[PDB]
Amino acid sequence: IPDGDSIRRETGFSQASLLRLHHRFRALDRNKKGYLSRMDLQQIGALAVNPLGDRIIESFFPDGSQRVDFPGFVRVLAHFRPVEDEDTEKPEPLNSRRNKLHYAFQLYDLDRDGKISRHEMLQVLRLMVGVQVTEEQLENIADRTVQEADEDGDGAVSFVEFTKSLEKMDVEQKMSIRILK
Amino acid sequence: RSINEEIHTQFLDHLLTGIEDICGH
Ligand SMILES: [Y+3]
Ligand SMILES: [Y+3]
Repeated sequence: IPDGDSIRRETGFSQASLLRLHHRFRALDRNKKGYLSRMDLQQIGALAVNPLGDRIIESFFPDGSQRVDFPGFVRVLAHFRPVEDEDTEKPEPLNSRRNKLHYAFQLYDLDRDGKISRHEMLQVLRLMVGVQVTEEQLENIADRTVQEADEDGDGAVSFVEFTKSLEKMDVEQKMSIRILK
Repeated sequence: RSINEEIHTQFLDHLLTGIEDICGH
């Protein structure tokens, strides 16, 4: 029996959904003060080994906050809420393609300047490259990568050129929380 | 299968996983 009224409203989560969440959020909460800290979330072992774990972690904290209210915890997970036919049949749900892309985009563009520099791409790359790759091959890839996606030649990737680069991508699905269903 | 598609694929993949792990199994 939480504030899951206007919450189930902003995230479009089904009753039992927020329940499995609140329950899950309850488990993540250690000292139990109705909030989470990088501390609490970093306890998720699997996430730690996740090359994006830290960026995912930080995404749960706005501008400078250091704690996540339950509604904030869900505000994020809401982006990965599976899309229902009713969602597409009204305010834009946090799980729309546009918002899923924005979320992913915000993980590349750390300085939140609106564009993905060659460096911001290079950092993401060094995170996901099994075989030891020369810092040069990377610069080359990060380069080519931004190069290919860069349309207005400003050297960086705007959200639109980002969106554009994924038009043939099944983003909806590649970003929908399976388990929840 | 452009370079982007590949990078982003792995990215969204590592992303979803982390998220699902935040939700727990
Ligand atoms: Y940037
Ligand atoms: Y650009």
